[PDB]
Amino acid sequence: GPLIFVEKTEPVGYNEIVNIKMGDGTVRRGQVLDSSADIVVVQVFFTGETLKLPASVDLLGRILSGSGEPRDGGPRIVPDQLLDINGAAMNPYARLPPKDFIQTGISTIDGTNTLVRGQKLPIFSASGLPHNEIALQIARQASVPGSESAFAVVFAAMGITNEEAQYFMSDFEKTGALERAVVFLNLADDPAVERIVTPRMALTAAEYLAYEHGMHVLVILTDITNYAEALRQMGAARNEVPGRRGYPGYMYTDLATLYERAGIVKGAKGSVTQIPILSMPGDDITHPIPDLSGYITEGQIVVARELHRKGIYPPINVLPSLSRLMNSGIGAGKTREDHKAVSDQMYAGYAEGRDLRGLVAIVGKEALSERDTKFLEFADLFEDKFVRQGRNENRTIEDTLEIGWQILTHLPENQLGRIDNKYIQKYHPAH
Amino acid sequence: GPLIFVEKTEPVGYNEIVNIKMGDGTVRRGQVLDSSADIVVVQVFIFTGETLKLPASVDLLGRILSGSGEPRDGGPRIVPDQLLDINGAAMNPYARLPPKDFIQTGISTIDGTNTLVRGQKLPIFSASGLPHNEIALQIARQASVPGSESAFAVVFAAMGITNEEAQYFMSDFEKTGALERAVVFLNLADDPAVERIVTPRMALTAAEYLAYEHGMHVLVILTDITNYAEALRQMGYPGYMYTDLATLYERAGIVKGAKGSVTQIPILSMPGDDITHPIPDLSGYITEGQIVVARELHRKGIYPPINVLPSLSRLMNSGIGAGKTREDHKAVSDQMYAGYAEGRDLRGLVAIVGKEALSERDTKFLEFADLFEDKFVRQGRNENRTIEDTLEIGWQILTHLPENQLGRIDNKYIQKYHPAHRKAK
Repeated sequence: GPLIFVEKTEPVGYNEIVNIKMGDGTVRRGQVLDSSADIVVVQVFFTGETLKLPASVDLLGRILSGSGEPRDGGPRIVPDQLLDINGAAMNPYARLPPKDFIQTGISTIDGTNTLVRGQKLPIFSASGLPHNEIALQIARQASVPGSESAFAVVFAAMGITNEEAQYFMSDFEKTGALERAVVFLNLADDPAVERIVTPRMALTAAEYLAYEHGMHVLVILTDITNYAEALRQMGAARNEVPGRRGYPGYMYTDLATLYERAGIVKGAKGSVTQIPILSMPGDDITHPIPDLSGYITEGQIVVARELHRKGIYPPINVLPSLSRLMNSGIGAGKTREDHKAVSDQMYAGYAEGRDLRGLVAIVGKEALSERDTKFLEFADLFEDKFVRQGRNENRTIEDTLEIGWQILTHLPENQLGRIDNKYIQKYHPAH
Repeated sequence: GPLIFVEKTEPVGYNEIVNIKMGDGTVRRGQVLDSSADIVVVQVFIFTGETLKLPASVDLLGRILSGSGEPRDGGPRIVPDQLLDINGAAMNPYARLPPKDFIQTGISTIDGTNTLVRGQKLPIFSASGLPHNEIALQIARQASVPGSESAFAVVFAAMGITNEEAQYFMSDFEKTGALERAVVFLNLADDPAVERIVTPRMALTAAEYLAYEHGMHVLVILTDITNYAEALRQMGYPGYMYTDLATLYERAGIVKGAKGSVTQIPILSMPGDDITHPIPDLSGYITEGQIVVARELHRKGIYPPINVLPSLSRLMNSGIGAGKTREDHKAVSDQMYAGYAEGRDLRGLVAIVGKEALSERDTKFLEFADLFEDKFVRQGRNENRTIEDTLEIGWQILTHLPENQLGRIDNKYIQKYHPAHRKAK
């Protein structure tokens, strides 16, 4: 059945039968699938012990490898608890829906596609686009305004270059973001099995901090596509083809062992939220991977080459973007009462303005009506002032709504069909 | 600068500065970018040219034409009621009205959970080696507007296809009678690239004519926008592409008078090899949701392999309920969605703790996900399900869940429609 991860203490052969002492004290029998120098991947039905996260609140402030070993020149973590990493430890999750606001500081998320505590909200991108910049910005900026619970970030990078690792380390250290974060960095040339354990070490640390320490924890995982590229060559998957005889059953459910691990935790003081990065694979023909669409259930944030080529950062197109749980994190007592109306109106005006870019190409700028011209112009204002923000610019939701209201003044007040008159009088810059 | 298509009536040269006559007697100025023997491509910013025109008639219905509108079915050239500028500028048929009311595709994973509405643009988002063209043809055969006083038509446009694909599409339309209510435009890979980029314009112009001048609900199916983008590239992708795409996606909606409409289903298929075919940003087309074709379901032998969880229709609520589908539609959709999401997360949990470690309640949701895939998602290639059929399959599989776990369904609908409570009439 399940895949588990084991401390290596001697060479093992493929399909070798082993006995494993679990974190809970019980014993399983299983078969070896693959190994690195220090880790064995075992499929459960030599005696070893499971690979463990050294769990402590002092994980915060540390930069570690995919297997949890120091990368920051500091001493190894002193454990409060030693936890199995596959998801079986703690049974932390409540049967409660995600809710309440996480302020990322980025208007195209907070404003129009709000991230909620306990949600999984992927960044959907492609090669050459600045998804890692967005991920690092959220790591530096995120908070839970008004919460009685402490906030932490777990940032996990998979298959990255030495240059990228050095950059991420420097960024966490210089900004002071490191103080509230645990960072796991897996390099391209680190063992494939270490890459596979990376998101499990990260999620286990997040669950520990959320459940045992009552924290709201935000987990940023980049790039799930790179995780999958290592998966698809590990163990029983090696040179097997998806949808064909010989392809192992566990390959169909592996991604779900990652995306199941999010939500409000028992007690409802804490939560685990995921922002996985999914880069569109450009090599489906030569490197088939597990379907990534399972990770996309609660919405997505879409990174658009059009906006990148216009020189806009962050190049997020709000129109194909969605948060499914947005309504659970906004409004009076969370953000502000006018949030939903303003988001609705900006979305509608921007979609109209973008269609009108097509109409301009069809009939010519001077053939466009006065009213249409205002919506055309609104789409430019939306991109130039609302979408566009600095790499270092952390906007409160109040800042975001204020920019929204300012650009909305470009539209005729009588064209604001999605904003009730109560909000126009209370919030419109002209009133 | 944007592209405008001009009838070749006099010889032109590259970079030649020209005027183009618009439908109202005005002219726009541009520069010749490229040309085939019969079609000039002008970038808008002396020869005065005429716009390229569609020969428009109700007799378009039942015909198979090339990307340029020439016959491909051995029949006579179209005898026009009128000659319509295909660039979209001589006639603005669209009303300032939101899309509304139901289009039945006969496919449960569309009608049930992510309903298509009249005037919407709802892309099929897919990838190399997936059966998006099977899904496209099945919608072309099955689609309808139940109860509408307006007649229904289909416009099917294919771009950069093989001879083998072309013969298959033609044969399918002819054999099923699907052709009789359709205008079919087929552009082959080897046809001039200029005809490939004219193809969706010819298609959208025919749809606007039928919708507006004949009071019809028209469904336009376009396959594959990635091949369209490749033709722009052959003429990364050109910077003007994003605006150019907008000239296609702007052309949808309810028409003036509200007795007709143009609905689009474009196929957006991600390339299988970005070295030779880079991944285009076609996200401009995705503003009202998408239907996601997924590898997991395909690998498992399920057709149509549509994953409802990442799929969306943003306008679904405008096409469902009493007098459109049935009063319980939103409730059943919400519940199936929630139940399937939970069952799929529980497949993850099984792969963490083992199947026998799952609770009895969790096991019911796990089983529900299998029932959803096997009974609801899976349907025959030629199986045309009414919305009632789709909802009743929904109710049947929902009985597998504990009744007190149906949190998204109003008690009034449980009492009226749940198989354990419903009374025989």
